[PDB]
Amino acid sequence: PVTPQVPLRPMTYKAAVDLSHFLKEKGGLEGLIHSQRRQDILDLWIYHTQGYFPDWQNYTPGPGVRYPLTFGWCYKLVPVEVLEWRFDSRLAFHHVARELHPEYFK
Amino acid sequence: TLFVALYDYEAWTEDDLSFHKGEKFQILNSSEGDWWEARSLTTGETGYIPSNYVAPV
Repeated sequence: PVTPQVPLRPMTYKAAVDLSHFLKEKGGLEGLIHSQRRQDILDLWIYHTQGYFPDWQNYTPGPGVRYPLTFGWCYKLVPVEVLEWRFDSRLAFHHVARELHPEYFK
Repeated sequence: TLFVALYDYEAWTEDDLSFHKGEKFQILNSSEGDWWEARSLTTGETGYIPSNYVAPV
């Protein structure tokens, strides 16, 4: 990653959706095993290249499937704990993480 | 008040403007912070660009 740093900007619903689809199309994230280290690396890359501050990619606690806190991010983490990144367009319409774990929005 | 690209920039999302070093821009908006709405004088296409990637002429 040797391209000069772009300015900061907020992750919006729209940016999160566009970003989800961009990564789905580029491919590589779907069916990738999740380490916290891998998550952090992805966040830093997106931060360096796109300027989104790396505080948007938080998921719901285990066990089972892990749901994104940022509405519009269409990736969740799927067991088999061993997690994989998995695209789900439903997350752009239903804010699952706010449903299952409302305690992160107060 | 016209600007020129100093680096290449490949955009990921359609709201952003991809450009090459040595491309020219009309700045349409500078009020919303450090990402500027600009128009490529080479393609005419509008979009957002990182302000630190351009410099006055």
